[PDB]
Amino acid sequence: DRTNSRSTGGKCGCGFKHFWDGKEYDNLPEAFPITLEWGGRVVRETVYWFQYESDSSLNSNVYDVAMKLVTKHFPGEFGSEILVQKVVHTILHQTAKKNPDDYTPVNIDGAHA
Amino acid sequence: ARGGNIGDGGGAADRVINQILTEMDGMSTKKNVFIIGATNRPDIIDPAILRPGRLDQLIYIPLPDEKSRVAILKANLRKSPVAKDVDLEFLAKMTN
Repeated sequence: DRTNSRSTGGKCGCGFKHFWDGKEYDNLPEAFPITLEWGGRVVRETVYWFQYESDSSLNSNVYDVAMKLVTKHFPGEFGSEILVQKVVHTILHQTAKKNPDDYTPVNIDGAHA
Repeated sequence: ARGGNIGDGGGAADRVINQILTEMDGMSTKKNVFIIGATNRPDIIDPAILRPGRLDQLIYIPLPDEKSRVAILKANLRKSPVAKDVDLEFLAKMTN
């Protein structure tokens, strides 16, 4: 959902701020899936990776994104610290965009077409 | 050199680093022998050293930014005859 608060700057082109997870981001986040395997169980989970935020502190930090997923899907497993390392190595290799302006936001109907 | 972050079965499990731990415990503080490490990668290292009583805190050495680049250039070019109009104050100002 795109809010009426003015965007101070963004690749979106919409000129307005966007709302997300209770917060207001200037741009919409790139998304791409992740692959988790632990204790034999397997989970599909999609990873939203904010980038190019005007305010520096709001950009995604891999050591929080990775920890959130493992906690959200494996609460209380032993040795999950090894799983997090495997997860982090994946996200970094996936977000390593050749051109820094390679922006392919989420495809949401109605907000942008 | 033992795979790293993928490697094999191992909890960093090193034949050598363990010896460094053993000698870093049996060392009296009164002798004034300070141990400094340096790792290009801050995570794949053994977590057994980053525990109180051993190498305890991590200092992060960033890339040189402005004054440090001028200083590095003027410390490399101190052995060789340089010209007068060589603008190191500009050369370091450009290369980010």
